[PDB]
Amino acid sequence: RRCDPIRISMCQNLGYNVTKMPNLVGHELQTDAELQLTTFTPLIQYGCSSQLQFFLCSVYVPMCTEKINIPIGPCGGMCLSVKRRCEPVLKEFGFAWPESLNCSKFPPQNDHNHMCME
Amino acid sequence: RCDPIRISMCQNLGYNVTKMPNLVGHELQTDAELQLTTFTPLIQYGCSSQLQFFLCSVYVPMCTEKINIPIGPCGGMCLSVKRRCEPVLKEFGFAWPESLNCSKFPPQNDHNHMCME
Amino acid sequence: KIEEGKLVIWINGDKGYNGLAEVGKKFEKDTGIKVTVEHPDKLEEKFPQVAATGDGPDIIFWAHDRFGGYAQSGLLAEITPDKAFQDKLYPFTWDAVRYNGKLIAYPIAVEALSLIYNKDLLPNPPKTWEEIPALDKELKAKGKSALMFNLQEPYFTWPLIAADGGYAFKYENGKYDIKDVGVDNAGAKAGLTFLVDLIKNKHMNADTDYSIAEAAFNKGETAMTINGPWAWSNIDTSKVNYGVTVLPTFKGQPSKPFVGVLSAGINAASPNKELAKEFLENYLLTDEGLEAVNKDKPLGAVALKSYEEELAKDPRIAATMENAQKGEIMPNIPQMSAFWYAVRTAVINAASGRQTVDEALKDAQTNAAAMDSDPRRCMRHHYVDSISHPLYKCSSKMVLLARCEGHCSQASRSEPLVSFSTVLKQPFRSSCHCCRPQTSKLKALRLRCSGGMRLTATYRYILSCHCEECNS
Amino acid sequence: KIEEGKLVIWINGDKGYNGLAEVGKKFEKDTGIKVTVEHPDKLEEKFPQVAATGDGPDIIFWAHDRFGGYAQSGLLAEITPDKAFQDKLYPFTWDAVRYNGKLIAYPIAVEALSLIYNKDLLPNPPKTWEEIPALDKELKAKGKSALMFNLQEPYFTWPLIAADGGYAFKYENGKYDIKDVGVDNAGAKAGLTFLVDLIKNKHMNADTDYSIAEAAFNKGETAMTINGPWAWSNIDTSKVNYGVTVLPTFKGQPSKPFVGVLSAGINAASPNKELAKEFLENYLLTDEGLEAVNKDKPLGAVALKSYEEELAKDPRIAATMENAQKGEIMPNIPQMSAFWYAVRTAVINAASGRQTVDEALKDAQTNAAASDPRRCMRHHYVDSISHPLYKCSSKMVLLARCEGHCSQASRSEPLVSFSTVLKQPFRSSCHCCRPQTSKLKALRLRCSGGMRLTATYRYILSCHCEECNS
Repeated sequence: RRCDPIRISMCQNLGYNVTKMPNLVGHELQTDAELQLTTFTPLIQYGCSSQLQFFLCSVYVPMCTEKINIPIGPCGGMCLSVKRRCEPVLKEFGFAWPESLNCSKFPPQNDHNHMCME
Repeated sequence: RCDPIRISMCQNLGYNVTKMPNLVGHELQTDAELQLTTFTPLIQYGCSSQLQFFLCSVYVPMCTEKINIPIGPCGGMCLSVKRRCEPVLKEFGFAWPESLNCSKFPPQNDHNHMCME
Repeated sequence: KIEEGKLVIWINGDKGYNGLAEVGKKFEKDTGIKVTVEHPDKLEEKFPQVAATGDGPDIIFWAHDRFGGYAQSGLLAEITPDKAFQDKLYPFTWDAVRYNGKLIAYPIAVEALSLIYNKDLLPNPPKTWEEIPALDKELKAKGKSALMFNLQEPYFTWPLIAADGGYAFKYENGKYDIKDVGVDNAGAKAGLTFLVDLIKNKHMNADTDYSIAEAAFNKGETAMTINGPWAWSNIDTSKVNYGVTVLPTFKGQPSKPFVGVLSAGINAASPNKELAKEFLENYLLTDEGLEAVNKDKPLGAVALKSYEEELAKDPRIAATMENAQKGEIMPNIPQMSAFWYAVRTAVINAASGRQTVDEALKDAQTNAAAMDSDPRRCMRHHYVDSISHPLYKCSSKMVLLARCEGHCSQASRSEPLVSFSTVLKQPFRSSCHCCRPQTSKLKALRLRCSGGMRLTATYRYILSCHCEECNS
Repeated sequence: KIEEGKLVIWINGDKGYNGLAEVGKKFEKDTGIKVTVEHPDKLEEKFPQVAATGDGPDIIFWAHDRFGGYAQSGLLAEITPDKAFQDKLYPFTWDAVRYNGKLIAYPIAVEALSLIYNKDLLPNPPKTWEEIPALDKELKAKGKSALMFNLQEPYFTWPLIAADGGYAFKYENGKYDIKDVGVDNAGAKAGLTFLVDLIKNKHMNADTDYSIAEAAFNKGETAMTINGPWAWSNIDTSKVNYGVTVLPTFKGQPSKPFVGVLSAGINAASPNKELAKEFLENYLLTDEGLEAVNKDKPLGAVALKSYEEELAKDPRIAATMENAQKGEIMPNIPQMSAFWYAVRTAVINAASGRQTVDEALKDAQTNAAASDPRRCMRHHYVDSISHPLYKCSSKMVLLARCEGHCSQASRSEPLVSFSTVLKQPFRSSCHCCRPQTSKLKALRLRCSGGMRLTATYRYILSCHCEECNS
């Protein structure tokens, strides 16, 4: 089976324009993902990390190719680089880093074995 | 200072400013456009690629706020256009007009004179 | 696994599900088509998943705000009620169930905040917000207060803000413009400023919540409050002689509470569209049908004019309908999620005095008001490619790559330089911006090539791109 | 000052203007709306000027290629013919009167090149281009030639070129894609190659023109030619028994001549749009209406199927329609101006043997581009030249500089490197606006307290987008 187009507005212009559900958080459709993604808009508009938007879009609406079965999300390298910058901003506005964006769940690096986006 | 180009076909060019009166004798741009549009068959035919620039350089010449005199085309351009377009005029019942006389324009963009190639 | 020749309806447990089955039995008693009503837990979570595969119910019952998301995925079917039937229901309820012009569900009920007041302490309620400050000082002499409600959540505080021309998103032509937010404008500005005045004038506490709001009114310690139909059951228990009326008018204009609309959509995967359509139109939406559901558990206000007029005899339901008609219908777009934290942040900061009114609303306009990114910019594009050496017959592996591409917004040029004697410079002084890597890191890959050696293949993985000069 | 409550129509003098007034009288004889048909000189020049101010006619008659220019200015109004009426005309004629989706005028007639053959010298004409070389050598024995026509102008030579898949601009969705020129592809490549073969095989002369083309066929010195309906009146006078038929098929495919379409559009300034609409639909476009116009002067082929089928009885008109249906509809865009000199340059150079077929068409592909306001173009400006250090009198001088955004997207693609030898990490591509051609200049400066030093600088003659690393 081939891949689908990205129906979400904020995650259209990225490095890719193709995605496959379900996503890495647990959403089965993109309409539900967008319902939860838009709550990150203050953190994006604030700009703790410049890569935040790409990181969020790589999770909630992950890259996919019809050459490979498994989807392509971000790495631990990206996650830790974003969490370092943005967790202090969340903590000061009364929020903690969510379980859904756990950097331990994602792989360490774009290995020969695994594969993810930096 | 100089004025902006109100003519439609001669807007997008190497320049965007002009000063009346022009080199043919027109005192206003409205009159220049009224006579420029008679060259539309020769443009549509496409005898010379530089034809439009040459016509726009005469009827609505380039001008600068740093110099008094206006800036028209050279004899080098005129002769290169006339060579190509006179045979097209002859076969459509026309000759090269006195208003576009290549002798009136200078030979090249010299130290003394100044014009667009 | 889909039902053909029978109906199966999903509705939440707190709704009158036994009452809907009464109508389901009447449909079986007439048509010879059995109707199975059922109430699963988290049906709004379930419905997208089951409908996407093709399974699920024929009809689905939920508030209208959620249906916009289902309609976008194409899980609901397009309904076709004639002009005659469209007149049966109120005009504003039809607007709540409309995605990109096409009608996607039938309205049923109408929920909205209403002004609940104490009849003993206050026989005649206030028509205006402006007179409440004056009313409170009179009740403070008696050891009471005028008005108390949940200031924390935006849902309860919004009616005052939206009165003078505030809005979440503009709904101009059966479509919600996401980049058209009205929290920063003078309408919303004046409402919140009046609300903040009440707080620092000691008519109201900034840190009042839903618990203290209800507890105050139930003990007769405040003359008024603001809450929906759901909280009537608690107020009945407190034995406070009470009445529900229209919300007060701020600066002449009416207060606009957010309006929920219990709706009933048909599934696209359902083969029983005709059967489902008649059940909703002919059987359910009638004075007999709605009474059957309302008797089990109350719907409150209803879309159908005929039965609503009968139910409006109870002044509480009539007050809910009047607040609904005047109120703002809640956006069904998913960008509404950002609205809640935005106003809740701005309200609490404006209430505590940590931030001013004008600053808080300007930050809400920035953080939760939709900018798109440009598709032709110089950005970092991603792709997959199988790496293999050209002159070596052996294996290969799938690897992720990243390349730069896009049109730089700077204009390239090349103006000629003047060279004098003893100063022979370049012929031209050019400028030109190319989309290129700003930051990159090394990569490598051992290649297990049988009948030879395992040699490594290196390439640079791009981390970021930027427009830089040609000569650099 | 527009006419209200009455009609006034403009149409060229060579058209059947008295015949159209007959239908104009019929509209007055039914409706009670007087219609004044008139034929001013250079009406296509007049129409933009008069319509721009608000004056002018209600209906306007001209070839469809010029309506694209009027439609861009917004001088023509949008017509609204129902599906029933759209079926009356041929489908391809509707495509000729369409600017940016909106229909701007009603089609009337159809002009297109057709194969004229000499019945005496050749009773049955050739269906294929490839057999002409063989036919010519048989006629050269009898002191004649097979085919002769105007090789100079592209209009006459294009049908052969466009046969195997050549085209000026691709017209896919009621719109001409300007950046989609089909002069360089293999379709146009093979046609011009076959044309050049005919020239150097002495079947045809490179320097043949319209004068020699007609003069040859009229005196019975050539068996065939290629020309429109306009030249029939002359051939009738020559008393050469002739016939007009379908154009020959190159490599199986049909030859695609440019098709003109006499069209009738409504002025935007007109308040009588509905009145004008009825006249064109109900009164004019009927077997009675078009016959009244055709009787005065012939339209040849027509868009309306009913009358066309009657006119097709004459095999000449039927041949024009067959060539028109198969033919390429002529672009109404003003970017078409560049196409004409491009192909006319490529054809003459390929015919004379001055340039090859592949090179000539590649240059035509490039030069046709020649219009965007942000493109890499040659800007002119003035600057006073003065010597650094040595204080000297300055002179005001013209310069030319390149500036603009190249339309190609710049990239930087990663390279795979095995050996530890000094390699580039990235293989990038990026186009910069730079000077293509320039010439040297000089300028003496009258420096008192020293000597007259000269200042050198290059005057730019043309710009073009080229690679960053070049």
